[PDB]
Amino acid sequence: PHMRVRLKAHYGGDILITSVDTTTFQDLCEEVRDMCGLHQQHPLTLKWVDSEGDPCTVSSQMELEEAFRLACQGRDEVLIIHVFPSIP
Amino acid sequence: LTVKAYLLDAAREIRRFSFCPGPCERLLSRVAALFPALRPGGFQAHYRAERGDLVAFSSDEELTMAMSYVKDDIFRIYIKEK
Repeated sequence: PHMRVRLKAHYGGDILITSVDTTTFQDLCEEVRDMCGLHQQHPLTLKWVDSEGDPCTVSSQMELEEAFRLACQGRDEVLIIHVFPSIP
Repeated sequence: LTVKAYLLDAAREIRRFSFCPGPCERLLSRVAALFPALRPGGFQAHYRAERGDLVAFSSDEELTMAMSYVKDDIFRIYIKEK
């Protein structure tokens, strides 16, 4: 059903990476904010790139769920999620 | 029932979801709930014909019309903002 998520945060010129092992959209957001030393409310944009190489924005559990489904279909082992904190 | 929704010239935001109280109404409500910048009545749905051309659908009719035209195993949607 769900699989490991590789969190890649593009922030302050760095590429910060952690893994997170069900998985909810909110937990991913909290993990990114903790990793980047961000305020609880720091707006984020999360995207996963699909089989056609399109970045697909996920801003909900439903979208995360669809990325998981499509990741299982592809027999992938980790779901890569790219994350872009907003720049004030 | 696999949907890939392109918000539009080129693609500006892409959102993917599953989808099986009208069909067209349920789908447009799915699209309105999933795209933050979208609110109901504020957008136009489209699909692509085999020739490539964009074409607006706006009813259950034009919706099954659109579906026949989608053979990928993936239903593609193209949204313009009014």
